[PDB]
Amino acid sequence: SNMTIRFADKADCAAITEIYNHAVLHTAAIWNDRTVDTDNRLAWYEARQLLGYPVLVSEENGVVTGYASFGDWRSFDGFRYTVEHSVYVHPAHQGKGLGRKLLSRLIDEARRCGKHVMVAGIESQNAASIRLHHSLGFTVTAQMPQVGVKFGRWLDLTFMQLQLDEHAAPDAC
Amino acid sequence: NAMTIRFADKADCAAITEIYNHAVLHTAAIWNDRTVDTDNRLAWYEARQLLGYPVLVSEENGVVTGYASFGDWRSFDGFRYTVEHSVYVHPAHQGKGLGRKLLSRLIDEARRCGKHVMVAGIESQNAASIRLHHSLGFTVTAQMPQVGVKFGRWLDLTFMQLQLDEHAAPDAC
Ligand SMILES: CC(=O)SCCNC(=O)CCNC(=O)[C@H](O)C(C)(C)COP(=O)(O)OP(=O)(O)OC[C@H]1O[C@@H](n2cnc3c(N)ncnc32)[C@H](O)[C@@H]1OP(=O)(O)O
Ligand SMILES: CC(=O)SCCNC(=O)CCNC(=O)[C@H](O)C(C)(C)COP(=O)(O)OP(=O)(O)OC[C@H]1O[C@@H](n2cnc3c(N)ncnc32)[C@H](O)[C@@H]1OP(=O)(O)O
Ligand SMILES: [Cl-]
Ligand SMILES: [Cl-]
Ligand SMILES: [Cl-]
Ligand SMILES: [Cl-]
Repeated sequence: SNMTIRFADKADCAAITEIYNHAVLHTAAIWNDRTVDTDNRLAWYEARQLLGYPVLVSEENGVVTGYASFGDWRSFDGFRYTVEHSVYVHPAHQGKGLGRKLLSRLIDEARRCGKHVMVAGIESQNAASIRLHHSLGFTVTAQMPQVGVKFGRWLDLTFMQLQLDEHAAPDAC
Repeated sequence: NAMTIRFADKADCAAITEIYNHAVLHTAAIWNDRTVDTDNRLAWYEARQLLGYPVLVSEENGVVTGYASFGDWRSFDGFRYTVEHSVYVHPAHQGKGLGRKLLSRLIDEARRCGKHVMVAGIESQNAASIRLHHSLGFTVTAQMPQVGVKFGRWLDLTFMQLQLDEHAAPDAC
């Protein structure tokens, strides 16, 4: 059968690491300059599993073409219904609808996990990501000039968010 | 003469601790429910000092009446010119201009640390903190609904920021 969106396995972690490292080296999407090893992303993957948070891959005849996941925006208790997510498509497979397929599914999984808000931290010149999010119902709630640096230049940050329900705020426990 | 702003001493950490915990128990300024001990804030103070970051206190005839500090907004490399600060005035010493004196002084230290931007994470009902920041030239750059929860209600987040220089590009690696 053919492309699939599925939950990642531990064995996907090397493909994930390669995509992650490419984004570190070649995009303004990750505001760090540290490439990592397979075990780093394995530990990341496992921490997500422990919280029951999805790590998703897109695949075509058995090869990983992209990934998506979310985690807590911040570790403090008051943020426990807000997640910050990310989507990375292998550079050779970008512009083919995989980002929308991954994010669409991630939204479903966020609703399943009981989350209230998804937060996208997008570098302001990333028109593809801003459009991707717009098309899945996200709205711009921040525009923060010169709060990042990479490649020797200031970066601007756009926050976009999607509120997943209109429920009342939960109790303490 | 009766009142000063100064750098904090290790001996101020007990006073800082109780102001911090009061804010934990009774405000939406800290989106958590964990109170801390003196050693905890001691370590926090000492960690700020390793990075060359200020802890400041306001005092009146010897009594600590308020404190302010900043740290890295995020730990990733790309944020190394951006700090996130906080200011807390003792519950018995508010509305007397201490907030502004502390913040104004903290601004000077942020510049001395060569920072480009200060980010304030303010819960949107905190009119006092909003006014204070506006009075020192911060501008609102985010309005993010329902990203927190405390006290049975959704919390909304206002980001305000102040750009500290006009450098065209980062100037310190
Ligand atoms: C919160 C987020 O994680 S921010 C960081 C996102 N990741 C990155 O920036 C890393 C590098 N980029 C990528 O991996 C991908 O290109 C992504 C995730 C941004 C998008 O994934 P793709 O598979 O390329 O996106 P997809 O093909 O589904 O297209 C998404 C939208 O972008 C639009 N688009 C594509 N290129 C551009 C462009 N250059 N300018 C404007 N819009 C564009 C498409 O028309 C499409 O619009 P639609 O959804 O309204 O039809
Ligand atoms: C990024 C920030 O750290 S966000 C978190 C800030 N800290 C907290 O919220 C913790 C609890 N609150 C506090 O500690 C204090 O109320 C602070 C730090 C917000 C303000 O400290 P104060 O010493 O009261 O501030 P100060 O006397 O300088 O007054 C600041 C402004 O708020 C106004 N103000 C004071 N109290 C109130 C109030 N209850 N409601 C509305 N406005 C108020 C003052 O008029 C002044 O405004 P102006 O310049 O327009 O006249
Ligand atoms: Cl929008
Ligand atoms: Cl609903
Ligand atoms: Cl109390
Ligand atoms: Cl209360």
